[PDB]
Amino acid sequence: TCPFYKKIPGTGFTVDAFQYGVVEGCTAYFLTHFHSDHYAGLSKHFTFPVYCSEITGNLLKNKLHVQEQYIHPLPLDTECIVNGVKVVLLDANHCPGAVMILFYLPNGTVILHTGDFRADPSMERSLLADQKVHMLYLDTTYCSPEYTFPSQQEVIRFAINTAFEAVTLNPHALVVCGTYSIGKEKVFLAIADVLGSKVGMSQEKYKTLQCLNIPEINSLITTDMCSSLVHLLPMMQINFKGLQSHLKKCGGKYNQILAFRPTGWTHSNKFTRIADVIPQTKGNISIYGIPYSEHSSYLEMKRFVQWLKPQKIIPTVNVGTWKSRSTMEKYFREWKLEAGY
Ligand SMILES: c1cnc(Oc2ccc(-c3cc[nH]n3)cc2)nc1
Ligand code: NI
Repeated sequence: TCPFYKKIPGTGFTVDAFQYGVVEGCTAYFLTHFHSDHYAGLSKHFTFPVYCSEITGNLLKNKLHVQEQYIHPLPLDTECIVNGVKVVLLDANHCPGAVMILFYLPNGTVILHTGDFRADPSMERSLLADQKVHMLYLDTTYCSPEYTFPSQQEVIRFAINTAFEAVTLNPHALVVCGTYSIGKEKVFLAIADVLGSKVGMSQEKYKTLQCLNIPEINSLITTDMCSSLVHLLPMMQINFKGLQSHLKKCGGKYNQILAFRPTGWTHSNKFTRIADVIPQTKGNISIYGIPYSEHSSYLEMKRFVQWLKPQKIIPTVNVGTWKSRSTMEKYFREWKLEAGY
């Protein structure tokens, strides 16, 4: 049963709704981005029109084997008519290929669906500036004031400086970075760039990255692990046992591992500054948890919503408990009373 918050009223459209079988009345299925909770259910046997970005379409074709005849990529920042309704895709500042969707309903209502996003002041000078938005379907992942974290730029500065120091002190150190999905590519790319190395990875992860339209990508990644001193591993392997095991496989080329786990928020954020972050260490292995987020902080979310001034907000995350729903509704009312809309 497809829930109300995945349906767009007055249209034949759903958003991120592939796990409910054939949805009654749905003539077009939109996919905001290629993360598994959102694409859940898509396969080579899907036979309805899918609307998405070019990058999401590349991943659908090559990783999930969806047939080409059902993939409808749309350019960004461009008015398009889909099944009689004007739509626009906007960059969501999430992972590669992630979009927000503006729907211009036949009755004059305007709806923004953020998908997953990290709100930024630059969005205040997109096509959103042009008209009133009545309803907002909002990524509320971190909708509580305790959820603080630094800018992406500050976190990358820390990672580059940490890696460069360690490898200049010990040229036989290996750097490892954890991954379990697309997104957060800047972490491993920025480290490899400062060290003058390509990033080594599995054939499966290499395939995924080859779909993302990153400029000059062939100069930056490889499947030849032996040529590279920055390796990507599954997030599950970023622990002392898993890293010990990996070091054994490198044939005495290295004698130290420096590893990074890019999480989102962790309550380490409440006390500590990014500058003061320290690793967990056992022998010749050190692991840094770094707060690299691709979702809005509380303050970023609040600024975006107070600028947009929507008439109604529909959360799309943390919808399952009465406590979560009541907490979010209280913040939305605070924001409205403070700003006067
Ligand atoms: C050397 C090379 N590349 C980087 O970083 C990135 C470059 C491009 C993307 C990207 C994602 C979607 N479109 N472009 C992301 C990260 N850093 C150093
Ligand atoms: Ni996501």
